[PDB]
Amino acid sequence: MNTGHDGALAYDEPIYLSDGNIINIGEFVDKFFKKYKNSIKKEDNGFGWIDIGNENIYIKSFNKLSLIIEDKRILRVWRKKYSGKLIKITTKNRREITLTHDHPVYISKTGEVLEINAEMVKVGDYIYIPKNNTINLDEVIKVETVDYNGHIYDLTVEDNHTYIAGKNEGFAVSASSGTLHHHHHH
Repeated sequence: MNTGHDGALAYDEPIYLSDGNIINIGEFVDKFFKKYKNSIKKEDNGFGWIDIGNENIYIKSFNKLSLIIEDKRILRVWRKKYSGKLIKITTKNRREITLTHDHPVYISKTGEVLEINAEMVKVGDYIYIPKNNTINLDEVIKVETVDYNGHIYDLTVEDNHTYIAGKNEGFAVSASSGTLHHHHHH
């Protein structure tokens, strides 16, 4: 069990459906929490998740296995409350996102995809981003934060452990389920 890890996104990060709905992650989740009120499970750690694999809805995902853009369907979602400073890593293409400092994201190591914390991804690291069908690099330019005090939200995209989320068109980053890739089923 690490100190860092275990992320989430701000309420007003887009999530880019396979249909392009450009909806707030927090509204997306909360719709389910407001219909499936009965289905609001809490964790022992007092979190709050719901399965939405029953909506079957498709998100624009990507597959790490070839850095390809495909669909998937989400299986569960999460919500927590947060107040603090979130990292606002911009890139030249006016991308940006609103996430934790210990948030797993990807960078170039000179041609290799490597996996690091967002707080290390400054104006001297190349933060991996999606393109059309493909993956590209863009330069981190502006390095600052926001103050945020609302709620935060996360997923269960267990399927390839990768999703799109963020602002503009978004970032191809890690997804998970329980913890640093455990999967305890059968």
